[PDB]
Amino acid sequence: ITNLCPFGEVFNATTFASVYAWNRKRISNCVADYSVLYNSTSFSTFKCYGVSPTKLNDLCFTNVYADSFVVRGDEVRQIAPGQTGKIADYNYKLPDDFTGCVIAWNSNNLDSKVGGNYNYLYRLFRKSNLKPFERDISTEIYQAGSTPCNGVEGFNCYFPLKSYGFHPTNGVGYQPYRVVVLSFELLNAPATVCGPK
Amino acid sequence: STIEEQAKTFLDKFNHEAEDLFYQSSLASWNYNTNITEENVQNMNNAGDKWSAFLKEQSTLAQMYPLQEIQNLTVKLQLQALQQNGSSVLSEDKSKRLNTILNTMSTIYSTGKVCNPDNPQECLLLEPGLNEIMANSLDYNERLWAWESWRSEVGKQLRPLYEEYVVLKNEMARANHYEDYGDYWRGDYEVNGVDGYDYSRGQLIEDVEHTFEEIKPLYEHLHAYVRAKLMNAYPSYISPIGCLPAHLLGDMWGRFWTNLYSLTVPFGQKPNIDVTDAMVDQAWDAQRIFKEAEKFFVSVGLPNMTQGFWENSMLTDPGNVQKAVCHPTAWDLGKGDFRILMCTKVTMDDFLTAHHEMGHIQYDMAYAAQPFLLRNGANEGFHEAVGEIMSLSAATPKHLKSIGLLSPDFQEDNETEINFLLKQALTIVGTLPFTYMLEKWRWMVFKGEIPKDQWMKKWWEMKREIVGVVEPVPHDETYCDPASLFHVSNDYSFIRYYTRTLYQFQFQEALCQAAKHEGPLHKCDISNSTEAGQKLFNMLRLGKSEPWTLALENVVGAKNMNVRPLLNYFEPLFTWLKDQNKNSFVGWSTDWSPYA
Ligand SMILES: *[C@@H]1O[C@H](CO)[C@@H](O[C@@H]2O[C@H](CO)[C@@H](O)[C@H](O)[C@H]2NC(C)=O)[C@H](O)[C@H]1NC(C)=O
Ligand SMILES: *[C@@H]1O[C@H](CO)[C@@H](O)[C@H](O)[C@H]1NC(C)=O
Ligand SMILES: *[C@@H]1O[C@H](CO)[C@@H](O)[C@H](O)[C@H]1NC(C)=O
Ligand SMILES: *[C@@H]1O[C@H](CO)[C@@H](O)[C@H](O)[C@H]1NC(C)=O
Ligand SMILES: *[C@@H]1O[C@H](CO)[C@@H](O)[C@H](O)[C@H]1NC(C)=O
Ligand SMILES: *[C@@H]1O[C@H](CO)[C@@H](O)[C@H](O)[C@H]1NC(C)=O
Ligand SMILES: *[C@@H]1O[C@H](CO)[C@@H](O)[C@H](O)[C@H]1NC(C)=O
Ligand SMILES: [Cl-]
Ligand SMILES: [Cl-]
Ligand SMILES: [Zn+2]
Repeated sequence: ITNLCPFGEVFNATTFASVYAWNRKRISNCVADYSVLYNSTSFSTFKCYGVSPTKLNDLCFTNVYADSFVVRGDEVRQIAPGQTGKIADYNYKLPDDFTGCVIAWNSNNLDSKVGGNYNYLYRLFRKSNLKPFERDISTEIYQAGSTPCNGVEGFNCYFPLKSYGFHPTNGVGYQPYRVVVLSFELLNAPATVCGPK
Repeated sequence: STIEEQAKTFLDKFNHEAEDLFYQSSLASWNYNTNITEENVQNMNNAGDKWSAFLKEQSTLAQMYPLQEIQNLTVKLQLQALQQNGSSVLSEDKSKRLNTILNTMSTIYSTGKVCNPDNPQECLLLEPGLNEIMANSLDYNERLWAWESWRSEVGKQLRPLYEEYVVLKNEMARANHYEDYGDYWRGDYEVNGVDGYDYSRGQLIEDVEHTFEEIKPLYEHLHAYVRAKLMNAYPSYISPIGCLPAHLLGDMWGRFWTNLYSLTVPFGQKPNIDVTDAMVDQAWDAQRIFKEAEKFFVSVGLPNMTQGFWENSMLTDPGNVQKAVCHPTAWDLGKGDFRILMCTKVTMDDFLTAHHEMGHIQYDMAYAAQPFLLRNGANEGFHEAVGEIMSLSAATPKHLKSIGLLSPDFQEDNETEINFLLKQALTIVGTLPFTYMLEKWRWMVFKGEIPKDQWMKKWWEMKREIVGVVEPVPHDETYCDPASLFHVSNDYSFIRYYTRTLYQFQFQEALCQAAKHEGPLHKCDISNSTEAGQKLFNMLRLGKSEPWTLALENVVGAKNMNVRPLLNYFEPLFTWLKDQNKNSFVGWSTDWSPYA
């Protein structure tokens, strides 16, 4: 109604979450200004599906969900509907019917250091693809061979989480990108997230 | 659960773990080649050891997946490449000792300085101090000093290191089921398991020697013409039947006769095609040189250089603050990091060198989408050849007019073609015997056919016979003149530059045909021809996922190395040299020496 939506704490947080454990924050009962969210730079991307971004400043929604995580530059294309890859299949999955926006920007000045920043992780192996908006934070030994693993990281038995190596001299495709996925939902309840208008 | 699915999963873990370990090794190696300190040698060996140890444990694990149960070809190729048990079959002491020898020779080459007998505190490095002398001096004694003092003060230091370097390298190769280290290097051209395209390691020596016979006529007439023009510059020092003095060629070793143009121009009254004077007159710098080469690759459809390239590359000598390896090299560090290390001067030789090293980066960026184990050249010859097929067009007077290094009213006649073809032959044809003779010496040293006392005896017996070059001062076994060259003291293979030259004209014949060029091959400029760049890019993107024999046929139509495009390129100059040598002797005597 009168309060302001805390989009600052989502887009401009000090440290983001790994893609395999992606963070979700519910936005409700507030007024949102979508023209001021992030710093638009040469590399930032703003991809909306099923909703016009030039109009949602005049739109109202029941609730808004903001999913934030850090992903390699080459893999930012995977945060879309109908995509495959290690990120879309195992870490984060948008449904083929997605009605929202995907905002991403380069963060090589924040999430990369001279020795290499290995605090961001991603899932490399999984026995099945993720359902849309499913999250998997399980550390369990992946069984690639026919023999069981029983929690042992030996041979054909791999630890599922690998580490992103973020160096400042990496190529654009290997540089860290911060991504925020906005989901705008409409229910039988009255709307609570409107723009200034 | 199946062997193939276990291999795909195993390779997935390898690719994501080797990406960062290889990049850390490349970073530490870059901090040494640009900044030569003992501290940087420590970190280079550390990141290198952790990469070699990772390869050994992953190669051992890769052998537990039998290839006989892999229907997938690209997976079978990655496992096959990973199962080769590397340079870590030595003991810990011998591996750390071998790398110490390599590290010691590399520092000696790039930091070793000679001091003139007059001033004990005024010394000259090989770059820029002796390279400037060997390239711009016309005094016989000044060139004789720099040529000899470099091989006597620095070359003698490398002799005991190189002897132990041969012993350890053979042990590493013989532990790899190779007969010697020379056979190990020839394995880069080896192809097995492909019907109609298999190439053996011994087949390279046959094809190199057979193709070289078809090059001797063009070289012997170029040799006789240069020897005649050199007599007019060094009257009392050169014999019209003797070999050429090694210290009178364009550079320290005689690798390229490029700097001998000003002394061997056929028609000097015509506008000079050497753009070196024009580059200095227009106030060009190393930035402008690479930006122009960057613009040339874009004209054919290839991408700009990455933003990290312009920020992380070292395109000029850093000065006396930090000692660097000034030899022009290109770097594929991994994770999309591409750099070039070159102490660029404002000369045309460095202008074409920029096109050479950028050809590597352009080739690296092409197959970057391939899996990690397939991010390499089809063979070592392909890699050093990409930059040279661009230099063929970038050196033509037509392209030099468009960029503004020749006059806008320049003309193409009787005597500008011979001027251009002569310069191209000094660089391209001159290095063919120098390269073949140098690699054949190492092939025989590694094989054991040359004992340690005749090293310098057989080295100059082959210089006189094969290259037609004689030493100005007699050298005994205390000298190590092969090690005085970069590629020998820095553990690189040299036959890559022989196949490079023959490949670059087979490619140029196919690219000029795609550009619908009409006329001779030497007047072809593939500038602004996306059809030419596309035919080349379709081969660069494949990496080494396909054999070099098949990858070469898909572009030029030949399964093997060939000499016909090379001779066809220089045919207008070949008939002109045969007429200019009617009053000269074609050949050389292996007995004449400028000393007693
Ligand atoms: C051989 O191996 C590669 C690697 O698995 C195969 O490329 C795969 O192709 C399918 C569909 O094109 C994808 O689902 C896989 O994910 C691809 N690989 C990767 C790494 O994602 C190739 O198609 C295989 N098959 C044959 C017949 O060669
Ligand atoms: C986040 O910071 C950028 C600049 O760093 C700013 O433009 C943007 O408005 C901030 N986001 C919000 C929601 O205020
Ligand atoms: C927003 O982005 C541009 C590019 O980095 C820069 O000019 C500006 O300072 C940024 N603002 C802040 C507050 O980070
Ligand atoms: C070269 O390396 C030394 C340490 O070996 C370091 O102190 C110095 O800053 C380096 N030089 C440059 C230009 O980075
Ligand atoms: C490549 O970069 C140069 C920078 O000098 C620029 O002029 C050119 O437009 C770029 N090429 C493309 C295709 O963007
Ligand atoms: C120059 O042209 C004339 C005819 O105009 C020809 O006879 C002569 O051989 C040519 N010389 C060269 C070096 O091509
Ligand atoms: C190639 O194209 C560029 C711009 O597209 C132009 O400036 C240049 O003059 C052209 N060169 C030739 C030889 O046509
Ligand atoms: Cl996209
Ligand atoms: Cl992928
Ligand atoms: Zn080179």
